[PDB]
Amino acid sequence: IQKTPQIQVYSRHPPENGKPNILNCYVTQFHPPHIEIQMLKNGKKIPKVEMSDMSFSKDWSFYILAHTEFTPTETDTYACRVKHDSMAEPKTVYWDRDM
Amino acid sequence: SEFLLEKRI
Amino acid sequence: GPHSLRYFHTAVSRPGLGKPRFISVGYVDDTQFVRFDSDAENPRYEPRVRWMEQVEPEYWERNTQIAKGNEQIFRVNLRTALRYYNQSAGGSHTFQRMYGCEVGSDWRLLRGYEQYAYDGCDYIALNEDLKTWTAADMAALITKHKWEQAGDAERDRAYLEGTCVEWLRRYLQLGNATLPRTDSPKAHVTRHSRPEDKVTLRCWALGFYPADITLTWQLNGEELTQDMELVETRPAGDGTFQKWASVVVPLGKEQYYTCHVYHQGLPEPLTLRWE
Repeated sequence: IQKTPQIQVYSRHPPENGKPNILNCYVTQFHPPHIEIQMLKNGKKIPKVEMSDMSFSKDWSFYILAHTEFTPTETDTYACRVKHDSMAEPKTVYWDRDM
Repeated sequence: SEFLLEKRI
Repeated sequence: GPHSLRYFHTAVSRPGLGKPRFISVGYVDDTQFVRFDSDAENPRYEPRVRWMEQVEPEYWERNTQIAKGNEQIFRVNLRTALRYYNQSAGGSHTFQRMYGCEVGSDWRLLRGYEQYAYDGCDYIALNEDLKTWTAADMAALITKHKWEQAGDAERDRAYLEGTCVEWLRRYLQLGNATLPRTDSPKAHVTRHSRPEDKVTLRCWALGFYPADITLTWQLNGEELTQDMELVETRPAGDGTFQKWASVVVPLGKEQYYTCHVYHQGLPEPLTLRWE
């Protein structure tokens, strides 16, 4: 009985263009635990993405919070790709400073 | 601290 | 104020690829304080906060050998679950298990926990009295009985009522100058010029704790009957949380829509609007 990841990319502090911050990636409501989470920048990976340890909620649905330091400039787009056996099509959520 | 499970299903 | 101490075990079977992967993880409230992950060199119990670095080194040796025990015990619950649900190896099945104390406005157990899930579904559950059981199907019924005749809840009851509450009181002390205290949400309303003659009013709430909040939009004081986007409360990472709610309104008519935040840390319920 498989369940599907639910990604949500967002800054930690109000993203003032130019100032250092932390990007987040929040994959939830999935099953089983086995998942890959890599955060991106214009397409290429970030080499130190810190990840939260495999834990879950009351209803048993799993949870991970990957994070990383980023400085959001004019454009340079950020993102979160996610590999899972719940879907052979890797979901790709891109970052949006308004959301 | 945790404890050592003493039951098995 | 109310707190808790909660540990989450997760075991996944992986045939062909060697032995099952076990992972324990502790949590004081929503803050995570410890870990054990068999996916390791020579695994051992490690802190996950600068505050847990100050405990006696005997502490880690204990929880390392205890968790290695449980890890080996969860290999048995997995192969036993195979026999019950009449399944077969080769496949991947996982076990989850949340156990832990819950305290209120006093140092005395409010509710205790000890519950198992198998393949995304409840299996067995120690009830609130801490000496009876609940089984979800007939496979778990065979476990319930094994546990009922033996009296195996006497061991959980003894830990949860006792040792557990003593240690939460210990950890809330150790980590008193960091652990999120109840904190009030900071709220504002951005607007976003959405395609075709109508602006998107989005409503924000940032830097709060605990995660339990209510955001709602109202038109002219009363319940909304258009639609609104509503993303689930999400971890900032610094210990506080973030939610937004967004309704789409026509240009010029933005003054008739007010956001409505509701949080325990707010003494009076908040009502925002554009500008």
